[PDB]
Amino acid sequence: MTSRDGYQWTPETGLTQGVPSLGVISPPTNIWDVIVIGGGYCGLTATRDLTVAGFKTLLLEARDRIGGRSWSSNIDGYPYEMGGTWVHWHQSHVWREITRYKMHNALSPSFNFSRGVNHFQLRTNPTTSTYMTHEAEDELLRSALHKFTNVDGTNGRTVLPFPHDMFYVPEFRKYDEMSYSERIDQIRDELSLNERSSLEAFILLCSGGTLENSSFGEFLHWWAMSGYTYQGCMDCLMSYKFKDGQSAFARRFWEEAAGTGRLGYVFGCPVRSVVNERDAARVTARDGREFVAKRVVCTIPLNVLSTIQFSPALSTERISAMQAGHVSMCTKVHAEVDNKDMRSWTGIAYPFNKLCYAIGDGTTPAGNTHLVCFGNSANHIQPDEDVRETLKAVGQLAPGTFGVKRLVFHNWVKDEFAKGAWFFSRPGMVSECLQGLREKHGGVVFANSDWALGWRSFIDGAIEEGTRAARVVLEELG
Amino acid sequence: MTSRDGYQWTPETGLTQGVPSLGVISPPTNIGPWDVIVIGGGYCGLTATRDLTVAGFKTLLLEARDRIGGRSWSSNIDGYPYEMGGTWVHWHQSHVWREITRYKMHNALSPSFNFSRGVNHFQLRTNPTTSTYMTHEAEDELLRSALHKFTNVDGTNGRTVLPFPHDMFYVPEFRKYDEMSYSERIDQIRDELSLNERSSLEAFILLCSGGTLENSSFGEFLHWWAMSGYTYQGCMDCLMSYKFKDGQSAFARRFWEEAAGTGRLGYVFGCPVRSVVNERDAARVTARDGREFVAKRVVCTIPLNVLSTIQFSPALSTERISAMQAGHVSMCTKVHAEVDNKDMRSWTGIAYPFNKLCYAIGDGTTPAGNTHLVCFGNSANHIQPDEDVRETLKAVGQLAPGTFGVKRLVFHNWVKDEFAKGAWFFSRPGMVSECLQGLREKHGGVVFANSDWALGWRSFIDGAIEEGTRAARVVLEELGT
Ligand SMILES: Cc1cc2nc3c(=O)[nH]c(=O)nc-3n(C[C@@H](O)[C@H](O)[C@H](O)COP(=O)(O)OP(=O)(O)OC[C@@H]3O[C@@H](n4cnc5c(N)ncnc54)[C@H](O)[C@H]3O)c2cc1C
Ligand SMILES: Cc1cc2nc3c(=O)[nH]c(=O)nc-3n(C[C@@H](O)[C@H](O)[C@H](O)COP(=O)(O)OP(=O)(O)OC[C@@H]3O[C@@H](n4cnc5c(N)ncnc54)[C@H](O)[C@H]3O)c2cc1C
Ligand code: PRO
Ligand code: PRO
Repeated sequence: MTSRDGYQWTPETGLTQGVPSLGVISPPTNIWDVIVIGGGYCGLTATRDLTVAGFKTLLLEARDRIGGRSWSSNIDGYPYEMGGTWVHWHQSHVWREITRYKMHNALSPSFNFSRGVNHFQLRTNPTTSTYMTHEAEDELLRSALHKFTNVDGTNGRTVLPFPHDMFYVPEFRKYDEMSYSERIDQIRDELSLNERSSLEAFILLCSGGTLENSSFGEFLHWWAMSGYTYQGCMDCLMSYKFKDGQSAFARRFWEEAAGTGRLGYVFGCPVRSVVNERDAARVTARDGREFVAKRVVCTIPLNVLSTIQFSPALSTERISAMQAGHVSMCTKVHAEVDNKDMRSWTGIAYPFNKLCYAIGDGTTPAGNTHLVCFGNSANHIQPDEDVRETLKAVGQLAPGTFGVKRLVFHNWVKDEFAKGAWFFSRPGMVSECLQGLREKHGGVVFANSDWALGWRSFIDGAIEEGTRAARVVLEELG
Repeated sequence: MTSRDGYQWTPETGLTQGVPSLGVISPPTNIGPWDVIVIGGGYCGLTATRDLTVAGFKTLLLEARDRIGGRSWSSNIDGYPYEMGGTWVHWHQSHVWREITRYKMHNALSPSFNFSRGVNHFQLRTNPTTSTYMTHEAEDELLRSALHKFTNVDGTNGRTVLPFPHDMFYVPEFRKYDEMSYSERIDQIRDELSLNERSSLEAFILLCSGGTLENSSFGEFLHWWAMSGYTYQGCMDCLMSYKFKDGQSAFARRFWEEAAGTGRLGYVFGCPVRSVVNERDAARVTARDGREFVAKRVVCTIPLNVLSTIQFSPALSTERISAMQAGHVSMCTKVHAEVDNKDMRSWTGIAYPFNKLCYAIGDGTTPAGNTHLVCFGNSANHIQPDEDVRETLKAVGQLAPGTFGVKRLVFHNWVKDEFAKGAWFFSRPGMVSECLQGLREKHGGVVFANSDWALGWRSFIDGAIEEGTRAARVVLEELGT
């Protein structure tokens, strides 16, 4: 089943739009106690919980598929992860689901240093490269991240001992209010070019933004969640993916909800408005269709919420967050390349390149190396706009070492139903707005990974929030 | 209300049996037909029961004790929760943290360690006559050093041989470590360890196993180590850092209240089971006093070390029988002491191998303003805390001789407890590789679920919840609707 989402390029086809996905639901409709808006992990979790608990639930989704900001496309026997990819057993909510759905043994490691070039390629200007062992890479990143995170003498353990409760130590607020650039400026004289370049590339990989617009405290939050170490981060952020792709995982939620007999759904159904009435809420599609339920779980992403009409009017904090928007404009490009030895390659090309961080991520059945490449707002490319330029950015990660057989990507920035990649905050945004983003709104429960407490911005945060939403609805409806 | 479980001692009152707990359920019964019977109201049974009742199943919970919680429960004594068994939790523990967050208790934790005032040192005792004192930074360094040597069997402290701890056979080299004892591993590195390194190492690993150096699986420790992030700090974070402000019984109550609130929960406490028999369309569960209960499926959460007391029909597999015969090795003695030294809030100690309590920390301050110490003993130098109060007081005092007097002791003897026969699961060499599949296996209409044979945080509160979640899933799949 082909989605409208996604792009693929090959020499023989050029650039084409729309790729297959297990996430595509057919037929698109099968038609209420609850309406759930959005079929990403947050909506899937809420819907699964609610239907299992006995509630008649209508899921309305703008796209032709489930998964939202995370979905996979199987092409020539290999799953390409268009958005959210990596998971770990230190991520409570996603791991709980993985184990309950018995997919704990269905993971693959992204890193494999068993053969090939077995090096990290650091490029700090367009004309040269520095190569080092993965051990040296580890040491370099450890050194730079130590200096970056050591605001309190314990790399964040003192100012942020309980990352689920950011104000537990009052002084954390000042780090939430700090930009990446402001922190770098404090340690600048203590960083070599190699340290600073790898550091900036890594922290911008995480934020998808710029040094000026990314919150230092939010990175400290990721760091803390991961165990306050570089290896903790690598383990949680980039180590383990589904063998069969994320869309296989999303299906499990879908199949369970569907099996209850209490699931109604409409795909290709973008909501334009949500109005609170007496004892119920009314949801209206762009095309005028109306749906009514006792409660609504709205999972529309933060960067998309300004397109919706709510009455009653949303709070001041909700509006300010929505209008400012989060900063992650990550470009994620998959390249299937003809260099077999690059399975064990990693690269940082910064700041001159429109893709700044990349890894060997797998081998396709055709025996080609799969590279996953990441770009941010500091030097941004829209991968769809000019494939020649996209290929150039890919190539410049390791000039003269490979030819590209395939590109696969989804443009999250230009996606009207995402308007950005995963949540990453501006300085001060989380401390100022998190409470407002999580607050009650009559018959509407606002739930999205964007404003979770723990693994905020992760698949895990989506599930945390969907679980909360279902709990709220169940308690309110008795 | 007062449980039959637990002990307390004060100079004024002497030793008394039975302590209060929010885990005590009154009235002890509210009673079919029954869709499911869940045997045991520990975290495994509570999770299964909550999931099942919420999913619409008429569920009967049968519990031997007068309380919920099983191997984890708290007693509030003069406003302080004493953790009788399972205590510590962390957000790197998937199943317990999921429950904590969903019940909105993520902000209801307290840190055990507080080094902001007081003696602020680690006291290492390797013989009865002297002590070595060091900073907690030096303590960290000592343990990091010793645990590095202990765990580095593969050059990466376990990451190569056990990359996926939920799948122990992923790498073939792991089985030989599961089959290795603590003593066999130490023998491979003995010449590389100072007395201080080996003493603190052996204390720490025996803290974890509750067993002996000879009967404790090295691979099982490597499993804990891996689950925790393959570092000493990961271990400390996951094993001993954060507890519930209001005690574990407050957490257990949340599961109870949700299950009860469905209107689909039947229950009987003080109802020990003697047999479970698979019949044609149902299973029959019979109590010690002869009462019979019938349901379509049974979730049996009776612990491994207690299973041999139960009569099953049909007979169990060789693997399940052999595990329940051999038994797990954790005979941990856990003793709380409310003490008169205020400065010991920031104290930690290891006294090894000469003391019957080996590992201890300052864990809190009671409302009365007294330091709370928690003390742990293993099977290499074991004490039954209820046998002789004076011997128990002696063991406590020898952790820091001449520094404090004891105002109160609080403990439960897990070893002699007929419904536990041991503390948390910890395996003999080769036991998990040989028996884990057997222990997890279907048995007609009976689902065997317990932390003792979980895949991830096996032996933890987390593992109990993992297993309870699996059990409800199996039942819902097999029964439908
Ligand atoms: C490129 C990229 C890489 C990532 N990498 C990782 C990773 O490695 N690991 C990880 O854990 N996470 C990763 N993330 C994070 C990510 O996957 C998300 O945070 C998570 O999936 C969000 O789930 P959600 O349900 O909360 O939101 P979404 O998934 O965005 O779901 C909500 C969505 O609501 C719908 N919607 C929007 N507007 C309307 C409307 N008007 N009407 C109806 N429906 C509407 C969307 O179409 C529907 O699917 C990544 C994300 C991206 C984009
Ligand atoms: C001293 C100690 C310290 C611990 N420390 C920690 C810790 O810090 N953190 C952590 O996560 N875990 C810790 N643990 C682990 C521990 O809490 C358990 O692994 C977990 O609680 C077990 O849950 P369970 O449900 O699987 O088993 P249990 O809790 O044992 O529950 C099963 C039980 O079934 C019942 N039963 C037994 N026989 C019968 C019968 N014949 N008929 C009816 N019912 C019967 C028991 O009474 C009932 O409660 C500790 C355990 C102990 C003892
Ligand atoms: O997949 C992505 O794009 C983000 C960035 C690195 C980890 N996850
Ligand atoms: O409470 C206990 O006894 C176990 C041993 C140390 C960590 N938790």
